[PDB]
Amino acid sequence: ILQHPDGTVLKQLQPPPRGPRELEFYNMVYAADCFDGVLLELRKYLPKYYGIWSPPTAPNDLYLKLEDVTHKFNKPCIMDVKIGQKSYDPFASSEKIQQQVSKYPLMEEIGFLVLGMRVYHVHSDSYETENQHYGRSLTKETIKDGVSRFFHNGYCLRKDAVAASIQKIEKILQWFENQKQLNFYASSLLFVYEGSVEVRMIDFAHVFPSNTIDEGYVYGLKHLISVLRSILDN
Ligand SMILES: Cc1cc(C)cc(-c2onc3ccc(C(=O)O)cc23)c1
Repeated sequence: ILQHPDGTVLKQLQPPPRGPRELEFYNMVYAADCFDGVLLELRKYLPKYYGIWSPPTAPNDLYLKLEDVTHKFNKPCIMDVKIGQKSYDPFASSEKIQQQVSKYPLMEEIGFLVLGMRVYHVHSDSYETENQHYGRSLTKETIKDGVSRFFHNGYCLRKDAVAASIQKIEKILQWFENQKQLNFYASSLLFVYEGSVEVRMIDFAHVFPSNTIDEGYVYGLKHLISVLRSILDN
């Protein structure tokens, strides 16, 4: 992810098949002549899409130009959460499945994994960051405190941002409860709040056509909402 002051990000396509699949996802959802009610509603929850982009002198080098969801914030607090029970897709080999489950074997039980967070601390005027090892170290005993950390600014728990996050996730959940045409593996929610609220879906290299409800995604969203709700009682 490269941030541009124009308020966009350039996301370099991942190696095939992942990068091309992400491109096709955006192209399908944002098809100008698309009138599919499901997909028009989905647009609300994605970064705005500005098309494929490559450097003037390098047509080989493919990027997606996307809305920078963090741009409108002064001190954005950012958390990336992978959603679902499975972070491998329906075409994964035994070996790849094992690779993916190995990365976080609690995915089936918890239904989400914190990929990272960056939290503005008011008292020190500084950011505290967690990397991928943080979320992969969380268990059923520790997930609630693990998520809470995102919303702690050094002096208070930001229950306002927690509640707003629940309200925004609930709309995404409603979208998922009302579509049976796409299943999403290894995709994420990006949470952003002002540390001095956004909740958007990102990372679409493993989105596949389906004829059923995305039950792993729904389980994950519901578990995540339940955790957030519990935090409101702290
Ligand atoms: C600073 C920062 C960190 C992090 C972790 C994410 C983003 C981010 O802001 N707008 C985005 C749109 C799409 C994607 C994406 O990955 O597709 C990422 C975005 C920005």
